[PDB]
Amino acid sequence: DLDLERSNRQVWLVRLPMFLAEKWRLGKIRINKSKITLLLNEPHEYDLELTKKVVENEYVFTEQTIPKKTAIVGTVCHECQVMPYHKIVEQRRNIVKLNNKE
Amino acid sequence: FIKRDRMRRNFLRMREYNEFPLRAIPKEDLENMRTHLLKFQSKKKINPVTDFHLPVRLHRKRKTRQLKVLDENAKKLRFEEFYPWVMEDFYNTWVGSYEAGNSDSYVLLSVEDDGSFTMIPADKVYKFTARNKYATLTIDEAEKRMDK
Amino acid sequence: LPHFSKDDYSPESKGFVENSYLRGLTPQEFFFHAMGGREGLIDTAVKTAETGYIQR
Amino acid sequence: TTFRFCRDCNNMLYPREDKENNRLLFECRTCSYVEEAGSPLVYRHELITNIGETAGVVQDIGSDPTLPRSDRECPKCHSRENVFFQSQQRRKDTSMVLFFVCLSCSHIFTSDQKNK
Amino acid sequence: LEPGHAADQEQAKLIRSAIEHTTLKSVTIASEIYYDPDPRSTVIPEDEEIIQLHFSQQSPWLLRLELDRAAMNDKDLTMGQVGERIKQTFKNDLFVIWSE
Amino acid sequence: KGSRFISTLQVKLYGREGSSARTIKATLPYIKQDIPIVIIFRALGIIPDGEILEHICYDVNDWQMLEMLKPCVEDGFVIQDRETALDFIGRRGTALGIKKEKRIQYAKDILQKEFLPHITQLEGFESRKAFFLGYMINRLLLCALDRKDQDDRDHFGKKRLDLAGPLLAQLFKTLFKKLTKDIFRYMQRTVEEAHD
Amino acid sequence: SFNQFVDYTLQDIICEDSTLILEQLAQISRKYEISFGKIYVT
Amino acid sequence: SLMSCISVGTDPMPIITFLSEWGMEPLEDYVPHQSPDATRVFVNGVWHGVHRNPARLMETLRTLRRKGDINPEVSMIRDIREKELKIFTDAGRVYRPL
Amino acid sequence: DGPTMREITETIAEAKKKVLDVTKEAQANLLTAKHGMTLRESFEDNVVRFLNEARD
Amino acid sequence: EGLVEYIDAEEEESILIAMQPEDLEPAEVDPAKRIRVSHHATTFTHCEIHPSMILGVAASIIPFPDHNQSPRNTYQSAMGKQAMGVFLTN
Ligand SMILES: [Zn+2]
Ligand SMILES: [Zn+2]
Repeated sequence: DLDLERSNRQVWLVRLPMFLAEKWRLGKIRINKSKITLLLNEPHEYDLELTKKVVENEYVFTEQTIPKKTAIVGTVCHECQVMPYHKIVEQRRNIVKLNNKE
Repeated sequence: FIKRDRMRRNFLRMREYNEFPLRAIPKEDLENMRTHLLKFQSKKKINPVTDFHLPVRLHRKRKTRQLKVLDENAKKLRFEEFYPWVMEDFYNTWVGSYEAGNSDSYVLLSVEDDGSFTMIPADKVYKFTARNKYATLTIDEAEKRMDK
Repeated sequence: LPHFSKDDYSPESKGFVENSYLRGLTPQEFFFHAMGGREGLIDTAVKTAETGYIQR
Repeated sequence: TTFRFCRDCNNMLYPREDKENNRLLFECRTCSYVEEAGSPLVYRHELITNIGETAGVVQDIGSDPTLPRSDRECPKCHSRENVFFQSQQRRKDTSMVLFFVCLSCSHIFTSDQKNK
Repeated sequence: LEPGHAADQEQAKLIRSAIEHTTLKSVTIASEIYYDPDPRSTVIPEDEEIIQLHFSQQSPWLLRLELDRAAMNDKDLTMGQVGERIKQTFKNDLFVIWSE
Repeated sequence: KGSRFISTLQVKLYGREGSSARTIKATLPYIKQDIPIVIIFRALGIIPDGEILEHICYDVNDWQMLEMLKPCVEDGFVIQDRETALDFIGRRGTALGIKKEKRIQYAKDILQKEFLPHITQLEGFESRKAFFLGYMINRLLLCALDRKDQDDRDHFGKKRLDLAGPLLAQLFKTLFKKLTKDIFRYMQRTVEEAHD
Repeated sequence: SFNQFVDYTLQDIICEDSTLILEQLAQISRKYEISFGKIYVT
Repeated sequence: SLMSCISVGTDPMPIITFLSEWGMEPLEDYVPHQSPDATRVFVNGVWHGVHRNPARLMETLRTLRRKGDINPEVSMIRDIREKELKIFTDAGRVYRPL
Repeated sequence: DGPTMREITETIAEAKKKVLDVTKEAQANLLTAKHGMTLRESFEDNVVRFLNEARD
Repeated sequence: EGLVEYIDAEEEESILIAMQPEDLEPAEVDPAKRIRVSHHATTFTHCEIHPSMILGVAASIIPFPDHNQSPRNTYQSAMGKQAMGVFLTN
């Protein structure tokens, strides 16, 4: 009795640097053409990359010999990734490799 | 052409587009509902479960003081959920698997009924494979068959 | 040696020393002579091990 | 060689003796999908090697630091700068001919006078 | 060498082949496994010419192989002795016809 | 880091030159016998033959490696399911996991834990383990096909030097371990006998 | 080597076996745990 | 040799992490037919994915090592002919200055 | 003697020419190993024999 | 400043080390000088800091080692360990 809401919802999953990944544990898409651009919220402006325009046989579901309440969201329309402002990011990247322990 | 000592003093001498506002979806459902990523290796164009079959049912399938091996609980909890997720009818079959490589740092962009998005991370990822479509298997005769 | 381009069968590369002991060897040449000199030592050590045993 | 595979099953295709139509088919031993043979050849062993001799050439091979250089022309490209290396099949019986990489038309000519 | 046949360049070459192990694989270049619909007629053109030469119920497989001339022409031989050797090896069941 | 296992996976190209049975068996640790590798691809979760080769012979047009892969592939004809292979492997080495429901799960234990103590020792990365294995057998054919020299093991780059730091470490590693075990013994008896 | 080993590595070996746990039944049970912290060297 | 020194070993985590952020296509998603000319990436002899423009990647790395971003004892080798890029941070390698 | 040293250099140099020509001949697939050894096997023989000849 | 690099054995595989800097790096006679090779190659990446440094501790003390039959160098390196002298100032 698996539930299928639409299974056709489009999602653009993104790989992010930990600095971006950890900060999310808003967006303003200024799509330009294939010069894909992204307006981040306030701080930098990092665009999107065409990781793969078409991605298939991958789908989004949610779960709530015993099943559970399973619902299906949709399909990845386009796999994306952040395009890292960049000078500060590069400075941050150099800074990231300069940690230590106690 | 021999060694030297007196060059030191020379140094002294040398001297449109759609802005979609966002908001983290409330957390009570996140406690109750864990979301994962579904994937297929059917090589099919879509391979939708809509066309798979009906019905669809996806589910997994006196001692004294003692020195016990340890394990971090999430792995230990993951150690216990070793039952493979299986969807069936009551005939095509599908079985998922753990990848544990890209279920860590990802938040998806749910393009909901509204143009805006609720951003949802993925708890897990699973790799469902179409299996036994040709429906052949010799788990017991194999040991004998290998001698021919 | 890392000092040479690949595929160099010319004698100074494959290990021919052209200088003489009177006026010294170049490093590449000199290093080679170490290996050639060493090979005798190992062999001489072996001959002491083998010939002595055989003679017994 | 160059053996197709099944579809919706995707497995290597053994030959099947199509005597009635007097040809050769290819069967998927997993699922009964079968299609014909594309060529009258079935099996070649090729005891002596003539493949893979030109390994490594890419858009970036000539940008290698340690390879020795040369000065001959690339025939079609008429450019007299090239880079070269020894035969890539590290086998003792192999002869010591030389293979060169153009940088203008990237044409990869050998140094042979016997057979170009 | 033979006492009388000593210091004789050609005479030595006679013996040289006589003892030297000559494996068929030492001259073979490649081996081809084909299906031939007719035991007589062959899909490949180069095969059809020889057939009528030895001509003028059999398995529809075809085995063909290629050897090097110079390697043959080192220990110079003929395929005629090769074929009967192959024939007499197993039997006259393996119908074998060789190029000249 | 961690117990510094001495697991040395090996790959054996069975069958001599020319002679048939040019099949390749591996040797997983804590297993009675050797196992043809095509099982492992299935065991780690690669069912179709095409995927197996794609994990080894990275070039489609090249076929001699595929040619040498042909027999070992057919040696895997007898198994067409991962669990069947998995459970079968559990039989193959120290099958004392009497519960069959635990005997097959023993196979997943070895691959996750004892097999390749490097790239990972957690679960899920089974695909990554396959690729390294697939890469390993890619090299073996190359040397067997004489496109690469035999690996000189006297090359200095393949050598490491263990100074006083590491030498104390591993020596200290065991010494500390024995300290803990003893502390457990005293900790056991006091709980055992409600002593101070 | 020695300085590197003393500073960094020595803490590691403590970490991988810092804790050992012991449990005994009752008639609700009780359990005992011993854990290791930072290493200090005179 | 008088110039020789021995690598004390470092944590490889930054590099691998850094590698992902510069186009190292993760191995779990690698499709060799789809990227036939990939460059396999190793770290202490541990494959961690593939790449597609190693030349961009390589000199980017060395600059970081020369910038001191990567500890100089960390050895990294680009092997053009093998389509393989290797990186070492192991403890006990033998290295000399140049 | 200065003259003798110079004559030595000519002797060494002439050997290189012997080597150089043989090297290219191999690269043109020209050198023919006599029966019983490979091309590289035969190629090394003349190379080493020349250098030893040159020194002696 | 990134003017001198660290190189191990493996890294040496894919580099081209020139012997003496001004001897080779710039582009382009006493016979008693040892005869050397030229800088025909151009695509260098490293030059040896000083070639004499390839020796060890015992070896370095040998004057003009490049004017010796190589096993002799080994012998000196051996005895040099048992050379009576002054081992410490305390
Ligand atoms: Zn099929
Ligand atoms: Zn050209």
